[PDB]
Amino acid sequence: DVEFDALLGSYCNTLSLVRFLELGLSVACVCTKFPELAYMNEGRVQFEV
Amino acid sequence: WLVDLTTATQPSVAVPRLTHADTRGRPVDGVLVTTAAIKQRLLQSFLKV
Amino acid sequence: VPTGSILSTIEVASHRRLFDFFARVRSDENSLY
Repeated sequence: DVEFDALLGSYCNTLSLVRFLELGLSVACVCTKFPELAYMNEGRVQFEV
Repeated sequence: WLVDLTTATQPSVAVPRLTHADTRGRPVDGVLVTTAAIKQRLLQSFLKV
Repeated sequence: VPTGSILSTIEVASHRRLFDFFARVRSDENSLY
């Protein structure tokens, strides 16, 4: 007597790694690295217009 | 209604120094984020550049 | 940018108290910067 329980496949989804400058809404803002903002509570952006 | 939506605003104060082009290279001045349901019925009956 | 237009600079004034962090219960009068 020969009986076997079989594993007929395994499927995995690949989590898509997307960066933020792909999107169309990067038109909408300016991204700049600003480390140390943990240190600083106060903020002001001043541009002379 | 779009051209009002599209143009009710004031251009910002900024010059990103790297601008989003359109591969012919006209610059992208807008974003226009939507829900996929509206986007669909909007793209088929209206806008296709 | 059309010629002229006086392209300017965007300055970020940001209060950084370091050594606030790190060690020391730094204590200041206020009206200090």
